[PDB]
Formats: sequence, C-alpha cells, structure tokens
Amino acid sequence: HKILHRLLQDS
Amino acid sequence: KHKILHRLLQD
Amino acid sequence: SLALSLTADQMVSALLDAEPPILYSEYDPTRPFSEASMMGLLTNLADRELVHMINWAKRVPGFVDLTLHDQVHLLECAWLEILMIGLVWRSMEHPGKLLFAPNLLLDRNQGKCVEGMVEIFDMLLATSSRFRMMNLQGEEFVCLKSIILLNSGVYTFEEKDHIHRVLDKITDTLIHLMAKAGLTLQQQHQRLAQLLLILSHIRHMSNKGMEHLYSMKCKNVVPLYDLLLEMLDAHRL
Amino acid sequence: SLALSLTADQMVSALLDAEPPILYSEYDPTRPFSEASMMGLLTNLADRELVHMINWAKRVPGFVDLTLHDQVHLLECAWLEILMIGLVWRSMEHPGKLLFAPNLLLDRNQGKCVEGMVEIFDMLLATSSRFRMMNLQGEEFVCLKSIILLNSGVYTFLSSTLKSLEEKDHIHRVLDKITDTLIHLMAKAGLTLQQQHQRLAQLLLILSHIRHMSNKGMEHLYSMKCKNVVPLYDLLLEMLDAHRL
Ligand SMILES: CC/C(=C(/CC)c1ccc(O)cc1)c1ccc(O)cc1
Ligand SMILES: CC/C(=C(/CC)c1ccc(O)cc1)c1ccc(O)cc1
Ligand SMILES: [Cl-]
Repeated sequence: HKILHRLLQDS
Repeated sequence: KHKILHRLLQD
Repeated sequence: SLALSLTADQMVSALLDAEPPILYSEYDPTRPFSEASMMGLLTNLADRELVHMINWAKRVPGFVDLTLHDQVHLLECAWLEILMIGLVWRSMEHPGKLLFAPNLLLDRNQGKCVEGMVEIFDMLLATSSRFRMMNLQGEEFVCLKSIILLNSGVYTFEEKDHIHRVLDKITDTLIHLMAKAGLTLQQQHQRLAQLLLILSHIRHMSNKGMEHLYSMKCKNVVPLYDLLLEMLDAHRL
Repeated sequence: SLALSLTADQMVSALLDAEPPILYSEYDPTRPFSEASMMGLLTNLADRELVHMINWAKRVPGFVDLTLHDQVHLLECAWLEILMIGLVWRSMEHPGKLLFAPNLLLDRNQGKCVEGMVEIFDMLLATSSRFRMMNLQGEEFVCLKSIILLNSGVYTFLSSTLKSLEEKDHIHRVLDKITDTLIHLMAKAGLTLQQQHQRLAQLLLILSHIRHMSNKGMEHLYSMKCKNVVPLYDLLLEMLDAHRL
C-alpha cells in the first residue's frame, strides 16, 4: 500500500 | 455423468 | 412459465412456504473446537443443508421450468452464496455471532480455530450487521435468496430470457413489499439498490470461501462428504 | 465542495468529465502471442490504466472526503472490478471480442494463449453481450463504475465508533445519490415506473457478475505471479498483494 498511498497523496 | 445433485433434483 | 403470471403476494407466499428447515449441528458440548472438529462440523452441516437447498430450489417459482442442465448449472454456481445469505440471515438476532445452527453459535474468536477462517467470519459478521442495520425483513430475504439462485450463473450459462423475466418479477415483488410497508417512491428504489448491492458482497464471500474450502481440502484436515465435494468441484477441478 | 448537494444532472456531468482516457497497448506486437507475451501486454496496459484510475477516483463525488486509509482500501478492493467493467464497456459494440485497447481487440480464441485465461474471457464476453442486450448507456455506465468504487470495500471497512461509522454513512448517502441519478436518467428516457425499477435491478445485478470475474481474475493473476509469468510492474503487483492481507 505504498505506491497507491503516495499516488493518492500527490497534490 | 453421475451426480448426487442430479438424483436429488430428479426426485 | 407459470411463475410469470403469479402476483407479488403469490410470489412472496410461494417463497416463504418453500423455506428450508433450520438444521442442527452434531450435539457435543466439547469446547473449544479444534481445527479438525470445527471443519468437520461446518462441512457436515453444509452437506446436510445442501440436500434441503435442492428441494427449496425446486419450489422457487420458475426454477423447474428450466432444463435439468440449467438447474444444475445455477445451483453449482450459487450454492455457497445461498448457504451464506441464509447463515447471515439467521445470525441477525445474534450480533457479533454466526448462528450456523441453534446449537452451533460461533464468534469471530472461534473462527481463529481454523487457519484463514477468521477473515471469512469477519466478512459474514459484517454482512449480518448490514442486514440488521437495514432491518431486513424475512419477505425481502426470501426474494434476495431466490435472486441469487437465478442470477449468479445466469450469464456463465431462450432460458436466459425466461430467467430474466422471473428475475424482473422478483424485483416487482420487492418494490411491492416496500410500497406496502409505507416507503416513499424514492426510499423504495434506494432500498432496492442497497439490498442488491449486498449481493455483490455475498458473491465475494462465496468466492473467498470456495477458495478456502478447496485449500482446506488439499490440507486434508478432514474428509469432505460427496455432495459437498461435487458442489465444490463444480468451481475447481 | 459537497457531493450530497449535487443534483442528478450535475452528478452525471462530474462523472462523465472525470472519465479516464482509453489507453493504447504496445503497437505492432509480435503475433501470434505467447503466454508470457499476452500476459505482458495485458498487465502493462493494466498498470498504466491504474495510474489513471487512481486520479479518476479523486474525481468521484465524495471520494476525497474519505480518509487516505479508506481511499486506499476502496481502490485496493475494487481496482480489477473497475478495470473489467471499463473493458466490458469498450467491447460493447464488438460482439465476440474484448477491446482491451483500440489496437488490441481479442476474441475468446486468443484467450487460450494463456492457461486458464479463456474461462475469464468468456465471462467478460458474456457480460459485454449482456450490456449490449440491455443497450447500456454511457451515463448509466459511469454511474455503475462509481458504485463499484464506493461499494465493493464499504463493508470490508473496520468499525470504530462514530469514527469509522462516519466514513460509512457518508459513503452510503453518496451511493444513494447515485441511485437517484440512475433513476433520474431512466425517467428522462421515458421508462415507466415499473421499467425503471426493473432496469435498476438488472444493472446492479451485473455488479455481482463483475465482482465474480474480479475474484476469478485476481486468483488467476496471483497464479501467474507464482508461475513467474507476470512482468515486474510495481503498482499492479502492490494492488494485487492487497488481496492477500
Ligand atoms: C463459512 C463456513 C461454511 C462453509 C461451507 C461448507 C465452509 C467451511 C469450511 C471452509 O474451509 C470454508 C467454508 C458454511 C457452512 C454452513 C453454512 O450454512 C454456511 C457456511
Ligand atoms: C483480463 C485481463 C486483465 C487483467 C488485469 C491485470 C489480467 C491479466 C492477467 C491475468 O493473469 C489475470 C487478469 C485486464 C487488463 C486490462 C483491463 O482494462 C482489464 C482487464
Ligand atoms: Cl499510456
């Protein structure tokens, strides 16, 4: 759940 | 083929 | 078809009258359970329940109108979904517990007794909570259970046309029950949607459970009965 | 930017505008395909689609309101379901074939190139056949896709007082709004009341089959993984792992 987390984080 | 299901459904 | 002309009330009555009985698990106060004993009790109960499910299916309006092959296909596809929605239904009166049988009420902790079983128990418990939160009625439950039987294998199958027509009739029956209960037009379609969406979750639990049963079969912690094996193999080898 | 305020027409508008693009597969691929060959093309396309899916999800009314952990869970549970309904939707006007990409139109026979994949192709085609028979509309499709996102993992979500219970009723309210939208679209199409409820049920029952295909596809993908036939696409692999814990 790393990449998805970050990609979802990306503002 | 022979299935127990067939027998029960045909009762 | 003869079910196509039945009225909504006639449909509901037929469904309620075809309800299978609530079976008992093997009597034994020995607790806690072992992985093998739990697996043995759960699969023994399911195998016995399957016999009554087949008779129930025969009494669902429109089912016997199908060829034997079609009947076989639908049951082979939906059998675990049907056992699960039934389990979830009788567990409604027991929040936090799963009433497999009146003498076999288990909690999530007991699901841990079998490796991988707790995850399935949690999904089942969540669904029972959803039903309770929605205040699902018995008349709605029988409609939902019949929908599963007719829908689940309907595509992976003339006969599809008949099934789709019977499926529409059940929808009409569900809306009728809701209208009669006093729900507004908007509350009716909103509730119908909420109910049907849960069938997606039931399908999910069935696939996870099917995978688990097959895995437990390979680990061979206990022999499986013939009818259950037949139903399981329909999904696997 | 509340979603519970959006009108039916506004909801459809937002969804349509949030639609992701249709991606292309590797051009002029070598035919015939090999197992590792088709697997590479399919997963490569999926991995790229996932990036667009994540950004599309942020555009689904109410999705951004949920917590990150909740956003993560919903997508991890529904990604293959969303990829499949989009696929089935693109294949509608192509009886017999699956339009993975404009330059990747395959039929059931090509599905045999990968062991155990033909079974999945047949279910996908049957669903596409179903969409065609119903004459599914784009407005309805985007509604169904958003429903999958919000509903698939909505119960798998852990309870924790009004906390988690908050990120639940909000989801159910939105879901209810999409139902109203669907009914609104059907009413505007001149369908009778009885026809509206019948079609609504028909559409939602489809999601059951879509969940079934995702479960089978996931199992299959995890199967190809161990067999070491799946290229190393991190995002795709990550998401697939979510279905193991
Ligand atoms: C989830 C337990 C279960 C089953 C079905 C036999 C099960 C058992 C062992 C497994 O490894 C997986 C599933 C079941 C048994 C009776 C019911 O009325 C409903 C569900
Ligand atoms: C069914 C093929 C597939 C997938 C998803 C990655 C797949 C690939 C390999 C497998 O072993 C199983 C499923 C897929 C790819 C792109 C889409 O838009 C929709 C579905
Ligand atoms: Cl691209």
